[PDB]
Amino acid sequence: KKVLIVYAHQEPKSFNGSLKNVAVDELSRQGCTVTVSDLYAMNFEPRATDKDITGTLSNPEVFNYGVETHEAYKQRSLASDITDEQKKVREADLVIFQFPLYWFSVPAILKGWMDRVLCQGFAFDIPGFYDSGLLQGKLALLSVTTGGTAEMYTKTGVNGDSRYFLWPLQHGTLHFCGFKVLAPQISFAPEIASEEERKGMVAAWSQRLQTIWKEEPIPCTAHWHFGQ
Amino acid sequence: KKVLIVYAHQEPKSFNGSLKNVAVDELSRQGCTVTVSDLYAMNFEPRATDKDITGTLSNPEVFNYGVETHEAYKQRSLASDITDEQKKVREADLVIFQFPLYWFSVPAILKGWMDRVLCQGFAFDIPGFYDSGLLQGKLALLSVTTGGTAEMYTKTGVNGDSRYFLWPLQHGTLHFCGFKVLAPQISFAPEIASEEERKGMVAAWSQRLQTIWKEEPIPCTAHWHFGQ
Ligand SMILES: Cc1cc2nc3c(=O)[nH]c(=O)nc-3n(C[C@H](O)[C@H](O)[C@H](O)COP(=O)(O)O)c2cc1C
Ligand SMILES: Cc1cc2nc3c(=O)[nH]c(=O)nc-3n(C[C@H](O)[C@H](O)[C@H](O)COP(=O)(O)O)c2cc1C
Ligand SMILES: [Zn+2]
Ligand SMILES: [Zn+2]
Repeated sequence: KKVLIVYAHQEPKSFNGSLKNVAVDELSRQGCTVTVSDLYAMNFEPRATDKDITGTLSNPEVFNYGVETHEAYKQRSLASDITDEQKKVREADLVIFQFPLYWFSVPAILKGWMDRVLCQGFAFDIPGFYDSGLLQGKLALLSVTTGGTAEMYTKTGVNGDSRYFLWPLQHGTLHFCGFKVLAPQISFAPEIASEEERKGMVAAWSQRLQTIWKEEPIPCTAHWHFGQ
Repeated sequence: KKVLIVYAHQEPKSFNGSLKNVAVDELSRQGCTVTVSDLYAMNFEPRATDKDITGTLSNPEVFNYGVETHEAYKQRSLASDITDEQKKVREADLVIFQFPLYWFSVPAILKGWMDRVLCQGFAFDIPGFYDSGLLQGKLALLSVTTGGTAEMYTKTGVNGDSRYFLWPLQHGTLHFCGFKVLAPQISFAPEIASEEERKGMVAAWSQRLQTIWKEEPIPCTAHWHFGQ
């Protein structure tokens, strides 16, 4: 089995850093092939620009990012930073995203990875999405850490249920590209927690990873995210 | 009245470009004070890094972006690009976000604006969020364009209701910072539409802007976004 960890945290000594490291330790112990894309260390480009296509454009007068990257993918003219990520995804059986929640979503550096790496022709097609998605047969998992407590992330809590913010990521992005979505790993408020509680959350993730290949994906539907 | 348009599109000749320009035209005609932050033209930095603080870090051994930027805001040691955006937001009565929908969310360049500009001490505090957010008294409006049709963005459609993807932006971000949220302007599938239909969508936005100051904000709640 091959795993890609797309990691988005500035500090190796952080709780995010610890979750990424135990995932590497545990999956490596199992004999999996492991690759980590440490976005901040890579100074990963988040902006979707005309620099993402090398050589000449399909329409140089009117720049359309979607059209240009779709054509560049088919013509093998995408920037090397994008194709390097695409090769990692193409080979992966499982893609784990490790990140702190920023504004109920991914940090911009990781949003940039999604915007630029998951181009038409590679991840999805127009038309050719959801179960017609080009990353079918692959698994994806969001391992998120929050500032807010589990209680704040409930239906009647100030932030609403944690499943509400998962919709654009799990459904709009991952499911759209054909991934089977494994249940998210949500590590609530580690900064507020004790050293023992943090060790507990890190151990819970390592223990979950021991049987990750036996898991069934979630039914990635509106009912799962919002229903009763 | 003072308006800030935070604009995220690479192409001035685009439909997004047209929506931004008619907003400038109409608001300027009304006599409003108008400022546009054209993120791609500014090469706006989306990454949340240690480069966003120029002074002595509160903890140089373990970098915590949230803590460091909160302190840097209070000390006036944030990078000038952040400070420049904060001044525009501080003076604005209304903040319009003009952008194409990328993965059920904002393009990464605009996610970066939210991550870096809306720091603790400026946009919110603990306590001092949601109805007590520091941007209370201000209005915010999302003017979004999509690839998907209105029909795809319905409860029984493949993408689910359009309100579902608005939650992290409207509630998790804007309402969290104390903004009152005006109803979104969603311009569905302009690329698929005819030249006449595109003119119609641009005119509908210009027409709506004529009476924008008379609008009441939406009740930015879980019920509004998801029903029941
Ligand atoms: C720019 C920014 C935005 C944040 N937005 C949220 C948010 O929407 N919800 C939340 O619960 N925490 C939010 N947080 C807090 C982080 O999620 C939290 O600090 C992190 O998950 C802790 O993990 P770490 O100790 O490894 O950094 C935000 C933090 C920053 C810096
Ligand atoms: C990286 C990327 C991601 C996109 N994700 C979505 C999406 O989640 N939903 C959608 O309906 N359209 C999506 N689109 C299509 C754009 O929203 C659409 O092309 C744009 O709104 C059209 O406006 P414009 O002609 O001014 O660029 C995406 C486009 C790109 C380039
Ligand atoms: Zn789904
Ligand atoms: Zn709200």
